[PDB]
Amino acid sequence: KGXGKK
Amino acid sequence: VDMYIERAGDITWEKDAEVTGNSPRLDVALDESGDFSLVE
Amino acid sequence: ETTDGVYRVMTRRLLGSTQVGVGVMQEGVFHTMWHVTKGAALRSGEGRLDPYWGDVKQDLVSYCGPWKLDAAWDGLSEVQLLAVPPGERAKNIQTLPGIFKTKDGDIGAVALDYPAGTSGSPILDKCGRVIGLYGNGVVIKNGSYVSAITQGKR
Repeated sequence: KGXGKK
Repeated sequence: VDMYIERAGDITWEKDAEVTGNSPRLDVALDESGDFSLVE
Repeated sequence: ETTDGVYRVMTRRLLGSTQVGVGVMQEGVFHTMWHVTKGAALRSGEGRLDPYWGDVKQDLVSYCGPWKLDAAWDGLSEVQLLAVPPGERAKNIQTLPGIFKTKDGDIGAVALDYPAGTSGSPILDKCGRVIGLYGNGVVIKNGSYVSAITQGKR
């Protein structure tokens, strides 16, 4: 997710 | 102003599509900010 | 342009032209995830698309009209993510969704990992219907990404 959740 | 959209394709099922990814079953919570989190 | 289909969401504010996400045009309405546009107006050529509905908790927004996508995963069959990655051609990825189990019911989820700017890519059933959008998810003990199949109400 790029790092994240988005 | 700032953001713009550009067409990228038709929305269609592809016969010969690559198949992949698993199918996990996950307990999650969704908070008021719209963020999913894994539940203990 | 308003033709049905999948669209990149771009911005020229940062360096170069940058893809912040993706969305679906259907029945004259543009559908994407809230975290892609934060509810801002959008340019489509020399025209403008104004927000019409949105909800941070669902992480969804529609432009020019109400949310039009109402197909749902059948709980059994494989689906296809029509991934539109930054700078790359649209590609169909077929997969069997897993499931997010919540206090308020179960939602389909797809365990596929793409760049952040792929947010809003549509997930499709074998009839070509959009059953939800990709990009609101979680990261598991593996470190890998799983996205809900996020669908609105029509």
